[PDB]
Amino acid sequence: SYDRAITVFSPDGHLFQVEYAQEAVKKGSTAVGVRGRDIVVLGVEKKSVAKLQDERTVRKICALDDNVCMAFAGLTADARIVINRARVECQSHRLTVEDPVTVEYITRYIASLKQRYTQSNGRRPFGISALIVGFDFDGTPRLYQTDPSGTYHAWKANAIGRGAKSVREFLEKNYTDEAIETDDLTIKLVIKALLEVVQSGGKNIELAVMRRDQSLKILNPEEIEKYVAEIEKEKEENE
Amino acid sequence: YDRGVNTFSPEGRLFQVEYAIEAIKLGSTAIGIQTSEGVCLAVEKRITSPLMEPSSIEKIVEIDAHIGCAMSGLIADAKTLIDKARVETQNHWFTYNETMTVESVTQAVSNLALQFGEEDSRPFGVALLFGGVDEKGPQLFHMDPSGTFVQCDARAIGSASEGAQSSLQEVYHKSMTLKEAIKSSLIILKQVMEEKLNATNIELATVQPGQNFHMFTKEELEEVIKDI
Amino acid sequence: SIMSYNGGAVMAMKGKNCVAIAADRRFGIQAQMVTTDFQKIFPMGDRLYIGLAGLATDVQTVAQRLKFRLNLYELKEGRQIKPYTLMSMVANLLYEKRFGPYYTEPVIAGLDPKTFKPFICSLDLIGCPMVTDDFVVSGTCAEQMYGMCESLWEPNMDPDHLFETISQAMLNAVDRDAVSGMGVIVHIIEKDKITTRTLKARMD
Amino acid sequence: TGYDLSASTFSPDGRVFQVEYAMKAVENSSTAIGIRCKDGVVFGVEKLVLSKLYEEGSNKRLFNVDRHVGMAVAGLLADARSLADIAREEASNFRSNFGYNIPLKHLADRVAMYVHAYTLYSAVRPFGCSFMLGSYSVNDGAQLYMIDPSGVSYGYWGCAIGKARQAAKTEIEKLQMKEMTCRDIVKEVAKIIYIVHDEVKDKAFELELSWVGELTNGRHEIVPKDIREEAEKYAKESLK
Amino acid sequence: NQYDNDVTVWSPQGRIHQIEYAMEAVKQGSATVGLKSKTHAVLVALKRAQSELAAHQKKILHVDNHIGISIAGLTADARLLCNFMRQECLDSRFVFDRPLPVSRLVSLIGSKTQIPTQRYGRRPYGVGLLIAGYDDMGPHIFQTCPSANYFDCRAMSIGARSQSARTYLERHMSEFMECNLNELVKHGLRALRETLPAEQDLTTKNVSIGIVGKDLEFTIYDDDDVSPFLEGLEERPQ
Amino acid sequence: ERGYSFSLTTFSPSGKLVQIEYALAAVAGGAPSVGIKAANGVVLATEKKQKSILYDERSVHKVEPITKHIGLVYSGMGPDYRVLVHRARKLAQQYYLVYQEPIPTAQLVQRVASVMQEYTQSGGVRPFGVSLLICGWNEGRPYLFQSDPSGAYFAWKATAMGKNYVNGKTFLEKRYNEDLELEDAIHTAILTLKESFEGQMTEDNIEVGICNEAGFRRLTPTEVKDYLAAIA
Amino acid sequence: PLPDEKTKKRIFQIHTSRMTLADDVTLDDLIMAKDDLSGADIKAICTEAGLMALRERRMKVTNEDFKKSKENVLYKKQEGTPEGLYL
Amino acid sequence: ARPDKISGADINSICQESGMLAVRENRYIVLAKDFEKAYKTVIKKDEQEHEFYK
Amino acid sequence: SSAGFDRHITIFSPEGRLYQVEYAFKAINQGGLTSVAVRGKDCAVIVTQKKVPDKLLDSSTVTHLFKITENIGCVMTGMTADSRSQVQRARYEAANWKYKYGYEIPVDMLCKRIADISQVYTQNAEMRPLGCCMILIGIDEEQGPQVYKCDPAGYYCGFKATAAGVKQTESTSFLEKKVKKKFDWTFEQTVETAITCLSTVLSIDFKPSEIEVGVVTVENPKFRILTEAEIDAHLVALAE
Amino acid sequence: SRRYDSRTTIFSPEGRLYQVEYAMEAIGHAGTCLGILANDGVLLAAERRNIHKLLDEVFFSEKIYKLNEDMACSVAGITSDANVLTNELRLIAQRYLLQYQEPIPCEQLVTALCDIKQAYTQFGGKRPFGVSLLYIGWDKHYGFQLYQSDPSGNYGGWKATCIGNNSAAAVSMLKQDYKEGEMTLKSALALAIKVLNKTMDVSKLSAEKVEIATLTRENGKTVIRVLKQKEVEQLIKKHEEEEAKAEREK
Repeated sequence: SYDRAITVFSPDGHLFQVEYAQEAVKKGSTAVGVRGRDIVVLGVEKKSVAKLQDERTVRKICALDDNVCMAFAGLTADARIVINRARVECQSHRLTVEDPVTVEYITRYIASLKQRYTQSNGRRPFGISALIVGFDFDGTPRLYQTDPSGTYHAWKANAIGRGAKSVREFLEKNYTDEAIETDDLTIKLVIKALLEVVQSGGKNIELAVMRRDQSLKILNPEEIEKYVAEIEKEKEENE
Repeated sequence: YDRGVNTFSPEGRLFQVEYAIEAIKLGSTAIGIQTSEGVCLAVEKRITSPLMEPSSIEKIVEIDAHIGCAMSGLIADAKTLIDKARVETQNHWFTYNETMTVESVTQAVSNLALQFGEEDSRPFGVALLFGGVDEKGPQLFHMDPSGTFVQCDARAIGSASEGAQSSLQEVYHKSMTLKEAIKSSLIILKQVMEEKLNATNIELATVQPGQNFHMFTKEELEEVIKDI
Repeated sequence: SIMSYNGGAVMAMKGKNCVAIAADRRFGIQAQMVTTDFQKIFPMGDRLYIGLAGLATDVQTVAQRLKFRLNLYELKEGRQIKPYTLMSMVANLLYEKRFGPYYTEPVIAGLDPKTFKPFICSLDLIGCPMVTDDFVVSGTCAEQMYGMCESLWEPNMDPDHLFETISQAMLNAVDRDAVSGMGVIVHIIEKDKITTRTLKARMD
Repeated sequence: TGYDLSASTFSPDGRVFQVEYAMKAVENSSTAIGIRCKDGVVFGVEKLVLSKLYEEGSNKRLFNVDRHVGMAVAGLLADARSLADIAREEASNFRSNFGYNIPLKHLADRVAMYVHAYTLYSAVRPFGCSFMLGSYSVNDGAQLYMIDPSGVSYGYWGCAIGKARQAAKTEIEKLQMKEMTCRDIVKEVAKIIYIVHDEVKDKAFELELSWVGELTNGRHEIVPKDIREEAEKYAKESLK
Repeated sequence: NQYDNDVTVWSPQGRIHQIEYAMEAVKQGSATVGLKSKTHAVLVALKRAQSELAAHQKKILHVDNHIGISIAGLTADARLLCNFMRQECLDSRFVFDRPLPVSRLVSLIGSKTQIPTQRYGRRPYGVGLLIAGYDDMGPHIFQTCPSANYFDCRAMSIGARSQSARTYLERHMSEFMECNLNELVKHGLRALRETLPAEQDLTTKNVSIGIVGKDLEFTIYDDDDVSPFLEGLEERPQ
Repeated sequence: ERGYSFSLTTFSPSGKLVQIEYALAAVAGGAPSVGIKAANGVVLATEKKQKSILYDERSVHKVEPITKHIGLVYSGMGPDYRVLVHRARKLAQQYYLVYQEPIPTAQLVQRVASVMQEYTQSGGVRPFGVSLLICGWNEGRPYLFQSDPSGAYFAWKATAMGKNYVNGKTFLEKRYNEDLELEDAIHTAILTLKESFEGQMTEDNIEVGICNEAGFRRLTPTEVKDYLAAIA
Repeated sequence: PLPDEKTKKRIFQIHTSRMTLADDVTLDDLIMAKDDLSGADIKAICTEAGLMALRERRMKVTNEDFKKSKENVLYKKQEGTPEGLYL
Repeated sequence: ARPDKISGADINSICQESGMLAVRENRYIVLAKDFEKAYKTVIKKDEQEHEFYK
Repeated sequence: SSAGFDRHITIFSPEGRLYQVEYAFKAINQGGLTSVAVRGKDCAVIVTQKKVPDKLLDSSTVTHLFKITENIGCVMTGMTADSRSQVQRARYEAANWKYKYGYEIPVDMLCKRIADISQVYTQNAEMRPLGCCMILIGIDEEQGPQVYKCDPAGYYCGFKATAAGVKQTESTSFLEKKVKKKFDWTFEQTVETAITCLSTVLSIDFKPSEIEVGVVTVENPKFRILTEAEIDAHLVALAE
Repeated sequence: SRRYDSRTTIFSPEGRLYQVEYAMEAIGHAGTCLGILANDGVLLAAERRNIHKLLDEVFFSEKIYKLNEDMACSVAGITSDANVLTNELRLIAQRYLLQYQEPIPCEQLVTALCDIKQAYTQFGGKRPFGVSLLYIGWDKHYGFQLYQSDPSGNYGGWKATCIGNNSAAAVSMLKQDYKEGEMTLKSALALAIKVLNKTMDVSKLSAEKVEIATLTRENGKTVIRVLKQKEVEQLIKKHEEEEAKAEREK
């Protein structure tokens, strides 16, 4: 069939396609996300929408089970197969052990798959990073990100995509334990963190939450404008 | 000039294995020490930012009950060898009803340290440290991408390897005890790390015939660092 | 018998310019009915049908495979299918499973879409085609319908005498068999309009 | 450039360079000759001893394919052993299937089509081996075939393969195939195997001789080099 | 150097370079010396270590009840031809219910290591075997090569600066035939003491000695049953 | 053989398939041919010049039937022609086994086009250098189709391929027309093959086949010599 | 990196600090209408803005003509809009 | 006909070479073998595995 | 022209060429052989020659006249290994014609088979295109004798009198000067032209131990290689 | 053996897939297709590439492929590669009709295709597909739909769309002529013939060069209406009347 090693070691020790193909992560949409103690909140930004056309087909926060949310960066085409394979994997886990899918298990699935997808013959490695957030069984919320290397890695909050150093540098000024003592402080915390992100005109900000027992709720552009209202009024109070 | 992925050098050896050895040098460090009482072990997690949770990172996974491990370099390459090496230990136990010795594990991995090619892709980029106690006592082992497996009494790896070995033969002798060696590792770690040594940076791992198990919990390490 | 698991029959009688296909729909397991609304006559394109009888699983499954390849064939070429082509299609589809056979006996009845030439044919389970000029029958009961249609069939038939001929033949034929019954549906189709009537049969 | 690397590419002057490189790879190996008489086939291979290297009887370039067929290989050696195993297996197939002993013609075809079959792809390289095939049967007579690395198989009365090739086949036209008995032809080989490859290049050497024909009754074997020792008894007396 | 690429490409001089580079991988291994008498066969190796604290990497590995091999060069391929070596031993031990003679074992090594020297994308094996055993006709000392050309010698040596071992052995090959074991072994590792620089030992912790005999099964000694052999040697000259 | 299986046909920096363009140049280096549909059947004309007087014209035929009502000629290279000739020969007969019916030419050019386009992408081959003209008389209206090395398929009234196809194209723009008879297509076909021929055209040079609606019939050098007598 | 809404507004307003066209220029609808492209062509569309108005010799704006003249550059960037999804 | 097939061309003055092989004669009225031999040397053609489509 | 790897494998040039086949058309010219086939009225003649550069090479092995079946003969040019490897495929496909279709294969169809396999060698990009040139004769029902030629480009091909190889560019020019006339073809006319057409080429007028003549004639339709004595009868029969 | 390899799969050292860009540049040639915002209807537009007077016009569809009872698609680019994709795609739709006795919804038909094109981009050393085709149709859940394909395999749903490079100006014209829910199919067809008038360079919009395929939901017909030239010509004269009327402002 197709016998050729695409991804080989460079003489200075690096793999190229792993440590080069993160540029496709660097040139995609941004996505952030924090975890509250009770309700998590993640959201994609820099949507660059045509603003006269359809929007449900460009939805890039999805679910595997209701227990688990998605978020990713990079080119979405390669991410689709990772999502569907992850879903087929997390259903047979329900066919086995009768608890719902723990998030650390499914992150080891995407990470292990993406590793052996780098390792094998004649296969271009994936160019996506992704986030996997879900309040598990026994009510405990946590999050992980992926890597084209395939190294799952548990953060407290996110910055992936364009300017991950900008937002990831910004959330150190977030991490005061007051944030988040309230869930509205968590959501307006995410959107106020996406103020330093791209244009933030209330159009390209798509956020979604999960209240630890509920299915994930794609919020309409109704309270995003109100959180921009209390955020801008709070900046009016800042002087 | 991308030539044969399996081609020898003018010196000469395998080009891609020699390139694979340099991939260990940018990975994080680790310290193993063989004791007459057991095997202590050390690593550094290398926290990248205060964003990250520090305790989800694994550099020590424990293969059987009685055989420890330490990985290095690219971790996602190491996880495959971990999960399959566990299967080889269990297959030993279910054909044989006895514990697989610490030696034969690394034959059972290093026999496929070299399987790359096109028919029949790249070699692995990890340098493992195996510990454990079989009937032959506490053994401390070390394998490379080349499969050249050897016993090492007190092995360092990674970026710190040169200064850690070089400083480490000075402070080692034949009759080391355990709690001497445990605080004898963190001196080297706080010399070789760039962040301040505290409760979130490193993790120890010990395995003994009579102190087991005795795995790896927090707040032991708080007492361990404060003895400096 | 193995055909007598569900019972059932299909009759198709060529008339002058119109063709009538009739069948029963009782559905049951060897002694015991389950429902009456079961369908053994399938539309295949326009102004064309196929009857099916025998074991009900091969009726539904062979119906779905034939509908599959038929939709692919009328989506390969813009024309409708000619009925000879349908007959050899069913013959190949039965003959692919030569050794483990489908237990059905299909009856293809329909007008040629080029003209108003009628056409009827019936096939064995191995897949032997057979073209006749008067009638074809397929089911557990057969000697009854050969007893009727060799004494009520005339060569040149207006749709009234065709409908009443196939009505008497189906009613008196099925009411002598035991395992079938519970209603008789009659598709009388002509050049103008497709007409479906359900007779007033015995319920026992 | 670029026309010599792969085997499956013609060169613009119209020949294949990997085959031509395979021809002169055998050119560096030592001289091994052969000749047939009216009722037998005599082989001879000169072998190289510098100081110590090997015990007497190591890596003998005389092989034994069938009961009545033998090799005399020269060139690279490992691929010659591979051809020995394959020709061995082919004689096993003919022997198992058709019931009688393999003629030398079919064996030359079925081996030479493999040696040709490795010159059509860039999967493999062309072989670097050339070998003799001697045989005798009473319904057949003595045949002597010659296979080159290119795949050409044909028939000699006598041949020579090695460095000293032309000088070691210059003198064979002095001998007469038709009349001579092979028992003479043994020392009639050993005289010029001792004469060719003069001792300034390599200091010492050692001789093998293998002899199949009517006197051995179909079986191919090495002559006992000690027995009759006819070689050096003539060869030290052949310098003047 | 564009024809130095693969194992397929012949040279314009007639020397396939991948084989030569694999011979270079043979020379980079440590020294080992195998030499036979008429009644015994002895092969002696010299270990090296990575550092002081790491134990010395062993060379001589047990294979059958009479077949033993040394090694130099790569290690993983030595485990590969080791496992093939065991498996072809106990195949015929399983079928014919007799042990294998050595002289038909090594043709399976040549026909085993042949095919990865011809087809595309297959490297040769960096290998340094010094095979020793009994058939019924006595001892044998063979050697291999990555070009798969096996030599029946009376004594050889392969590894780093092993030519000095040879130039020791040629002036004693007339006396390496009759003598029994206790001086045969030290006649062995004198060649090892010529493979070293003349300012460091010749220690006990590194040399390993393997012997195969008639009333003596193949045995590996390691520093401590070696310690009775290293006693009583001559001093290195000035 | 090895599983190399990589497509040597890739995209350009402009976005042009390079091997298909070069294969169309190899079509342009081929022999000229023309084929005209006219109102009862389709006449295919080809132009076959033997390179010497030593040659035999009785052996190799260019008009090659596929069914008893379907003809097929080319403009390109013969050794790549005969392979997909035989592929069409086997390929029509599965349609005659499954459906038990004479295969439509429209279905032929779909399937042969699928073979050829599917062959432009597979493992390590050049594309075919052949441009076909496929005729036939199915269901009452005679058809004439043209394929190409790009795997495409057109539905021409009266086209020409090979050498000087812009010359024969403009010649068949005006002189070819609304409707003719079967003999009247032969006149203008022999004329447009007489556009770019040598100084003489005999029964051995041209070779002309027709499709009646009652069935195919490849013509003989008797009538091929009688019609061109009568220069066109 | 390619400019953002903050850089493009600071690019054009500062470029026009010396000279504007008919004054009155507001940069809110300029960066909002065309999304997106570098601040290169934003001077070019403004180059032809006062250039087409120069047929009136100084100052005027035709609503049907201005959006029609803007269509030329709008389509120029809208011919190559996708990549991708460059991402 | 025959010399026209092998013409290069190699047009104008090879026809003069056809006359310069008449001075090669040795013959009063140029023989047929003189002409044919002149054009066949230059220039050569190598056929036919490809153009045979004609 | 050139662009890319078109000078190396069988992919298209920008001008429409493909260079590997037009290198194969002069892969024949290393052989050094003239071979002429002439179709008479009721017969057909192959003429060849051989080169015997050694006195130790045989006369019995180097004959290029290979017999395919008992009604089909052939002769080979080009290089030797490709020529012989073509022959077992010819014999094997003739035998499978005998097993599958039950009657003896016409000489027409075997060249279509060999031409299509040579096409598959040409079509796929990673296999060498077999630079030999195939020449057949044979007998058909009511069609007289036939001659066919198969070049290594993949076309079956066969004419009244054809010759390809080394010297044949002038030999075809002689056969044009000899065929188109009012002469008929008797048997010794075809044989006496088959020598003299080649003797005009080489200008040697040599011994009858050099040319090998295979012939077929519908009195006894079996392929037949002439004995040297009757070859001498033809060769002095032409000398007036 | 590997030095003849063309490396169609690997990332290129600047950031992007090198081959998919040159894939999209071929879609940028030779294609023009679009669809309109339409209730109780949906339309497709097609530009005749070969408008010569010597074709047969007997196919009865030149750029519209009818792949179910309810759906269709519009080939752009290398046509016979789409003649692979419509055989594959039609077989996918028909096997879903086998497995469920119910008509295939359009979304999973789109993803079921794009996993194959994506499957050639991910691995193989293989020439990718060079067709970016559209989708129309009806479904049970969402009424009417439009979709978009890429050689990368990333799909988007539109309400007015862009094929190919000449249609970016059509996207500017569609945003400048935007509405929300007006069909009234004479308004949508007047807008579509307007867009093909001002975008395509040949003046006056000749009646042969364009092609419109509509889809009206009828219970339970769901008619895929491919309209002939006799109802194209009076639509062209309607738009020319609207241009003559609208130009009177100046």
